[PDB]
Amino acid sequence: QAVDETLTPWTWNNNNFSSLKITGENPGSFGLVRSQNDNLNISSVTKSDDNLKYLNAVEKYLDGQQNFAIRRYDNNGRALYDINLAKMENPSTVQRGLNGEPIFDPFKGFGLTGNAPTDWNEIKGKVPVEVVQSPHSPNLYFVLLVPKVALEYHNLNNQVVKESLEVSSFNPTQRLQKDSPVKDSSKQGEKLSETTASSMSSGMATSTRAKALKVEVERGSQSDSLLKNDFAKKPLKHKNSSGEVKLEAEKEFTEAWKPLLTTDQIAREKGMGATVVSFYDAPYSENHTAFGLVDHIDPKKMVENYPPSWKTPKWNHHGIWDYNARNLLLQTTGFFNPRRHPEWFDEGQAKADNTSPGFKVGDTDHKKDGFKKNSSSPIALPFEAYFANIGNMVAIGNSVFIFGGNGHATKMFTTNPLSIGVFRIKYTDNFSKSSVTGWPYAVLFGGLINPQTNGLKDLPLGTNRWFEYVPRMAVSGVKWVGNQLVLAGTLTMGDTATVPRLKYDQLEKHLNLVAQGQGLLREDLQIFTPYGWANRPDIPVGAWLQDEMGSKFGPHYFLNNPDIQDNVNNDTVEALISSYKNTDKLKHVYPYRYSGLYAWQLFNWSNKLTNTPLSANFVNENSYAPNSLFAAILNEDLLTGLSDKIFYGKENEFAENEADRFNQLLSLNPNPNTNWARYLNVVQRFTTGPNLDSSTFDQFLDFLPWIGNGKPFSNSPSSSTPLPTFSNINVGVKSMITQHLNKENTRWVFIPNFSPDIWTGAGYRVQSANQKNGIPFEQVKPSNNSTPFDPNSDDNKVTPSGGSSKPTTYPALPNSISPTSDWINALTFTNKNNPQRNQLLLRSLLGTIPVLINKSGDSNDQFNKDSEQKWDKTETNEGNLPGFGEVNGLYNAALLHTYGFFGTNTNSTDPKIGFKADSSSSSSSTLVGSGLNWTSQDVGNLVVINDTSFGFQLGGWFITFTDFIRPRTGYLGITLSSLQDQTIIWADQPWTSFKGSYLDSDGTPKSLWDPTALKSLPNNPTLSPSFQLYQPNKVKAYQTTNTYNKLIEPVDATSAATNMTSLLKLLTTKNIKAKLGKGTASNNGGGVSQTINTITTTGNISEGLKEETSIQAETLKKFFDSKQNNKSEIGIGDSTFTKMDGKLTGVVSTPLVNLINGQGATSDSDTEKISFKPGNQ
Amino acid sequence: TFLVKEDSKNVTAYTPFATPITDSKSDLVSLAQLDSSYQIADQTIHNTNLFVLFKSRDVKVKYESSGSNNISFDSTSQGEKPSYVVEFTNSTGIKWTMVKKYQLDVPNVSSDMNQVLKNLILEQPLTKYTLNSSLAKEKGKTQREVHLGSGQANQWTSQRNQHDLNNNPSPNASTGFKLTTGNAYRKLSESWPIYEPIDGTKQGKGKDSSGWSSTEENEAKNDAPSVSSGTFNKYLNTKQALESIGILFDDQTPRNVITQLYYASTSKLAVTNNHIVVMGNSFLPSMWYWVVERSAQENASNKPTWFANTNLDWGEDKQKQFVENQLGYKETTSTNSHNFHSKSFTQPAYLISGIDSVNDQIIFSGFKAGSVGYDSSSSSSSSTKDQALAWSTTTSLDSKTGYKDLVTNDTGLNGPINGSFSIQDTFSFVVPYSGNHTNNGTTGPIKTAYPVKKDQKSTVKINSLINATPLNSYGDEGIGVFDALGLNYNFKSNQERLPSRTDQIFVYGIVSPNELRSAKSSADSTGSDTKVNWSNTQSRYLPVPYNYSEGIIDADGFKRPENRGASVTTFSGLKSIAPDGFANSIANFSVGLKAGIDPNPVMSGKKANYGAVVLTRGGVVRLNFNPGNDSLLSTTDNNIAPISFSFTPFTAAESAVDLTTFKEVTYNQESGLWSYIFDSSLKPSHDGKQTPVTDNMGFSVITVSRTGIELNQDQATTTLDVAPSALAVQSGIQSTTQTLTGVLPLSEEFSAVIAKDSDQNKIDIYKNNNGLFEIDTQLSN
Amino acid sequence: SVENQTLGVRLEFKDPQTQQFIPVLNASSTGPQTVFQPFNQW
Amino acid sequence: SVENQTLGVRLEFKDPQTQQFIPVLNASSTGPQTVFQPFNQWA
Repeated sequence: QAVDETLTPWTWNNNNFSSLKITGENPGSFGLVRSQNDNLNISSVTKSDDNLKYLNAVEKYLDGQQNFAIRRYDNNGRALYDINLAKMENPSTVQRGLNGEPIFDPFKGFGLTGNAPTDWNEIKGKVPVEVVQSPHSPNLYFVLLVPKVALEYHNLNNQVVKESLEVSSFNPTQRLQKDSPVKDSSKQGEKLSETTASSMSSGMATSTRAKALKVEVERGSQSDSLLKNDFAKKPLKHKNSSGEVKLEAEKEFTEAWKPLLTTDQIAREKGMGATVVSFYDAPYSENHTAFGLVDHIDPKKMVENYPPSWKTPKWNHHGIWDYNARNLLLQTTGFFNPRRHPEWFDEGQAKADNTSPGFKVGDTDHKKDGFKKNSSSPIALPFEAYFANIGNMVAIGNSVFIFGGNGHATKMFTTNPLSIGVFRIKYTDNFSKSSVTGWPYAVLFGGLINPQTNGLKDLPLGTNRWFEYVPRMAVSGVKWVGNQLVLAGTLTMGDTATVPRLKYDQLEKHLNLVAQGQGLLREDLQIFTPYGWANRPDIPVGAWLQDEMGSKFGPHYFLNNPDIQDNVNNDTVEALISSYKNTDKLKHVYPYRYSGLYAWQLFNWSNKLTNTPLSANFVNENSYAPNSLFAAILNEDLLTGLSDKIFYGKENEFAENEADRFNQLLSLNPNPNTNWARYLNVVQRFTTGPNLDSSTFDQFLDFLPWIGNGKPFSNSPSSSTPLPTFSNINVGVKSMITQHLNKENTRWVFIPNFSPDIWTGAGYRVQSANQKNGIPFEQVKPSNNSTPFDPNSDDNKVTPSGGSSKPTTYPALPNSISPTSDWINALTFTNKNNPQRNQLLLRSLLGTIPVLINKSGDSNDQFNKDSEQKWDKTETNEGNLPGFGEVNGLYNAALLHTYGFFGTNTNSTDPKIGFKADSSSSSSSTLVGSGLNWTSQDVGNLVVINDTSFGFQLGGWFITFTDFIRPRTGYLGITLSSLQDQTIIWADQPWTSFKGSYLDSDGTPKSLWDPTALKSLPNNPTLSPSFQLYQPNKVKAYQTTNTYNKLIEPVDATSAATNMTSLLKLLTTKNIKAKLGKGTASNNGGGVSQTINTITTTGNISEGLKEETSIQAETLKKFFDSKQNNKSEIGIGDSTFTKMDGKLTGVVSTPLVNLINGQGATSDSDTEKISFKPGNQ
Repeated sequence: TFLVKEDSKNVTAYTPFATPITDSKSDLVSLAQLDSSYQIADQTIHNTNLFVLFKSRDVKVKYESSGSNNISFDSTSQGEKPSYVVEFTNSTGIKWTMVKKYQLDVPNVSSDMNQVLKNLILEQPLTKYTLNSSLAKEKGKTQREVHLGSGQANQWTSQRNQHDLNNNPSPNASTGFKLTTGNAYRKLSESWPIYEPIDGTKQGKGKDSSGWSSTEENEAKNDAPSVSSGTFNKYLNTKQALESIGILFDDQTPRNVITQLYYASTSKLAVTNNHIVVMGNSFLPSMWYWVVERSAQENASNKPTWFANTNLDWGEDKQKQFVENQLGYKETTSTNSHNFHSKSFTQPAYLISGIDSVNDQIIFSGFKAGSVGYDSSSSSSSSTKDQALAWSTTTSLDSKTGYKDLVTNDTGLNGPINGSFSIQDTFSFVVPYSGNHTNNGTTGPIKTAYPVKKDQKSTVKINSLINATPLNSYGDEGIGVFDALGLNYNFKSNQERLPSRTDQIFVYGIVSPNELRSAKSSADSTGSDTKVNWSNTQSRYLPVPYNYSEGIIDADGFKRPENRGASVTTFSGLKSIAPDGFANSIANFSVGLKAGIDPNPVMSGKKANYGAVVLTRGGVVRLNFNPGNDSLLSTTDNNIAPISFSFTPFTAAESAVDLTTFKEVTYNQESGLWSYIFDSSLKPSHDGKQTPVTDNMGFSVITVSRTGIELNQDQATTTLDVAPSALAVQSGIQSTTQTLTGVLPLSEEFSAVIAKDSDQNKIDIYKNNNGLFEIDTQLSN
Repeated sequence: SVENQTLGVRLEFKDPQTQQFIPVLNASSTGPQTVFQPFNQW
Repeated sequence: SVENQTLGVRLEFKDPQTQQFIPVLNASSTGPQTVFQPFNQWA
């Protein structure tokens, strides 16, 4: 029980807990304490023996090798006693009264039963990682215990703890299935039949264009077959390229990744899970410590509470048509396929295919597919996923909740373990009785609506009755910010990168988008490869062969192009949409030419937030890693009120067949004997970053710098002068939007100024220099011989009654289709979107946005700034805008220049790495990283600054939330302070140095860094935390004039990597670092980083916001440009550093003092002259 | 001890241990010295005494267009059964004894009021079974058809100046809806039919009472017979539904409009330290209300105050003009061109959410029942003959953002302007321009005008009408639907929903004892119609959820091509998928206004906080008040919407609840929680297709809680910039089998449910976890 | 305890830096807690 | 208990034979002891 000097403080990597500020009657601190002994080798423990007999063998070894405790400190930070469970000889529980209230005297201490707590032998050797205190019950605390194994996870043998990806020539495409599907000659009756005639029923307009396709579905009578089932029709089959090219987890996963322990294993092996022990503590008493209840955090309590749709995640509510479309397109099926997220599956990558989806698929008779059958692939909660959900306790009333940590305990370079839900231990009868449960965040966040945020809108955070959106977090913490309970950190959104669908015949030329949909490329960012997209991602396989040749430009199914999109004219709508009337047993595929770019695609088929809860008709997939910042105010009394078990109804299940699925409703009345709807509105409000939307946000992204450089994305301070990466203001040319599309009712509608001028941005299209307001139909898409598209052709015309036969296309079109296009007037031509902006914020802070590369720094393959990069000739190939391959939402050249890939921004001697839009021969490019290894899971301690503000360490930045609790008009609501240590910024494992962040007595949050604690990588390509398997890009030679008038055309890139040796070498982070002059430590010290000095008026951007004279985006760009040299005024700056001697391990924080490593404890000068009168006198 | 209403006249008290007090079942109708035709309408507790509202099923009221005393009870056939408010007290067990008895006499009528009433016409009440297509009426004449005539196209540009529609870009803008078809419109002396058309654009006789009684009623009776053998292809029989919303009958035939107006107008009760206030129900409009001074003599006649005399604050001066300019035409020139706007009256009827009292203040809320003029010419003749003159008043796309600028926008102030406009790659039904604004630049100011030709100014008769829904224009067109579902959004960088200021208007406010005394003086004024002024009121555009209709999935500026299609643009086209016990998905409903004092402490020296909640189609609304002034909560910035109103969407669980079965709203002072009790036994016995109902058993209870940062909590919260909200959540108390008697809120931690499954009573004790219930089977005694 | 005539107290001081009450840790050798027993110390 | 608002009592009577104050045994059918509490008899 006595303080053991050999045990010093420490911080657990998953929750960043080091010590608890104890308040009330007996204040002080409860901090973690451990033996810092070396001479430990896990190698001795030999691997036949399965994962579990081996782990207990490691446990028994570690038990006699490591010592852990939670020592209590007084208010002055002086230690008092130890509490070491392993050294506890004959422990005791509290003597409870007649009402369960423990017997206690302030002086004598607590009454002891003499009997040891429950399951003591299994918890005896567990490591305490967190301590929380009761809000209303005095002397009541709770410890979070984990097994010693959980701490030594990465030090276990490589045969047992594996990577989810591959280790003579290197080719990134070898593990990818790229061979596009083909026409099935046998299944030619499985083609969707054109209708005979439209319906008139008070309509009038007519067209010569091909009639709509009909999709009929009839039930009839047969237990296992439907009368009609046209969504099951599939006139295509996989390619036979020396075998059937499909997803086979057996062929493709030889040494398949599987978790350390299965869900069942952890729940039955009580020493291998996490435990919560309630205990009693009164330091200035004889019996100071006593134990209470020991509760095991059972994973099955969470799994039993998962929505029913999670038992079958290789399927979704669209049923068989979407399974078929995605399957053939060599994509993952469902909403959470194990090939993308193996961390939540007990049999890991063994199940990483589209086979056995829980519903009959690929039957010899198509009208048999869609019917419910047997599955064995449900979302579960194994070892890695489980311990990531361990950390961040909160005591609210008679309950203790665990919201989980960042997942750094079990996180590998190619794996993303995160917290799926919240655990609750509800205590009863004066804490003598306890009940354990778990609730998934998917349910808890079901009530999200756009009105709850002051920042970006229509973010992919929506869901439905089947809980398809599976939010998972990298939790910072859960703390009371004044009155408001706040849960912060980063969050996994719905998928946006694979929302567009490729035309069956384009797979080979769009390798990155295929990779992404196949779980090979774990990237969450939208890549700009749009030529091969299908006009609509919801077109069934039956409609794909309608225009095989492509001469009639397939009205129902064609290559997406917003130029050949139709009018919204009443007659265009009458003739081509309203004419065809859907029934009870029939739906139509309209001859109407729909098409739009990234904004448009996402507007119709992403899980965007609405004004109503559970209103997402489409939830594509779920992101790999957390790709959004997140802070949300919770409903504390709903968390404490809600029942343990949650009951779902038949409404939360997928339809048993396609007849029942056919006339489904997005919302259904819950069963009276269910309670799942009660859990939806726990989030009251939420923030994903600064309080900005659309184009206004882009301006802020330019204003922030890149940690690796300190140089902004704007490149603004000194026509052949560099241009910004995320903004269009003063980039390109000024186009008059009154001259686009219908050219009517536009002047005061979008801009509140007379002049309807809008900056085109980089990579624009103009008729000529003189003609910059609208481009006439002279970027008219032609198709392969007898090529040109014909407006004024019989089909492309609508004749109303009276015979004025007019064409349906637009006379002029917007002046840009680049990855930067931002049209307020045309959503169909906008590429820049809110989901990308959210990801682009987090990524730029981590400094991990990839750049598109043509030329490495090597000899006979260099990129020269002069004569090769023309900033004035942005309209042409001279500007070097790829238009294919790069990150959507930015200007690839502007990013390379910022990254100092070319230029003097990173290396004095130009590294000559870059991209050249070739007018000579076919281009061959690859996306590469920055050289930085920051991860979106690099989320530290939640630090409450004041009653209205909070913040945490995110990568190399300390982010502060100024305007969330109580928002102020005109402020951005965020502060950013960057770390100064170049060795940490450029480290291979940069977050291994982070040792916790705390709020200081002076009122500023500070963070501990120990660069000596930096872990080195264990290792043709070498795996690092930011390593991504980017696929090659091959495009035709770029035009010299009128370059970007059309969507950039790719070519087959399946045999292209063989000539990219130099480029492919830059996929490994260490090889980028070397070229940038960051090769090796060329240094540091271990101390404490303090935030930027902030005043109440810091962040006041009100002057830059609003106005009609210049649009809000234009006024903020001029404002940020007038504040480039005083960024501290906006709240963007560098953190100050104080050097600290020795090795930083943790901090001991009391309500009076914060002592690093618990050093510097004093008597306190104020109360030295105050004492008691001795009892004798 | 808690009181329970056993039936329509008996009341039984229970101890806090959920046990009934023996010899406590009291017959208050008998006690109040009232006959068998009376039943208890509403009950409330003030100054420890029970105040009860009673209304007779046997009431008969007549309207005589001629004479001084026009609105009167029918003495002759024992129909002189006015409504009463009685004060009862415990003289001890429980032994009730009558203290005071107040009678609610019919309203007094002036010479000016009676000129509107003479030709006032009223829409047949909306039912549980009323469809979007029943409500739909055939579109009226377009602007250029009224002022210019037929075949006067591309002559608009040159002729619009003379008709004072200078620079008006909408010749094709609708002027209203035709009254020759659709839902019945009846005089106060006339009676409403039990039939409702399935398609109002085709079936129905509108205001033509004569054409219905002579030929159409007989077709209706043949198609839709009562109990079925019927075809039901043209009409719906809603006798059972009408009866369930309080419609009084002479066997099969309903009593005249005036009788229905009276019976429904005496539905809700509020009590203060000096006054007793009586208002109507949520089902049909209320043209008046009662203010009874508690000091009134034993046999004195307590008269109601007209809503047409109660001037409310609509938020802004422009907001009030919008409602008034559409009430009618204001230039008699004729002689009998009497409507509300001309006779200088205000909004004449409201669909009342409810009424309550906190700290001697009265709180009311409700939707404004649509009211417009209409032509009655009867012949060449006027172009607007047999048609209502209503239009869309939705803010223009080019308008300045910020609440104040959106609602004060001059778009559709004097006449119609909205339609269908093609914008870039999408469209809108709202006019893109206002003021000097055009697509070319500036062309001179845009003018609007009342749809009456100036040549036919004298030979035109514009009288008054009142609708049964918060919808002013029912004309079967695009804009009608976007105004009803809230689908009009601007296109500027910062999106905003463009509000209407005549259609789906939610009115709410707090009334002082002096504001109530003013109201009393206006009721007792003889000769001139005396005007009242309620200062602490506000209005807000509250539409139905768009997702209650099939075909609409989001609310943004950009509109998909399929959304310009007739099937999802007109009323008759639109299909409902609303689960809240209503066949329509176009008209909004509100009910259960209840206010309460916040149990959570406030900063020292500051008065305790109190707010109100009310249920609307799609969510819960919270009304925020400043206790230090007993006014509606407000903030400095005009760009932000009045902080006195907050709305929070429902989930599928709360949306599932049939809003027409609302029984009682309660509030727990110690919890700060509202219990909304829905009794399924309040369902009509038959559909509109006379098919027997099979879900009129059981109950449901919704809990409503405060959310957000509340006023005067600390130094920072002395002022607010965000409206504190509410949260509706299905409590967990529900049944499909048992028939509910009442719910006892036994404690903060416990609740008791009294019900019968098979005659015998059963006391169910539920465990309460801060608004969330789970049944305790152990607590069975 | 009224019968035993014993008083158990804890000394607290108002801190200037953090404007709240903190216990005087050095009040007795053991801590801020002390008893006032009338020779019922056995 | 002031917080719980519970009162535990024992009924007593003065016996004529013996001047002593004897407890009323039939007072609650379980004995002379009884409790007075609101709804928290839910124990």
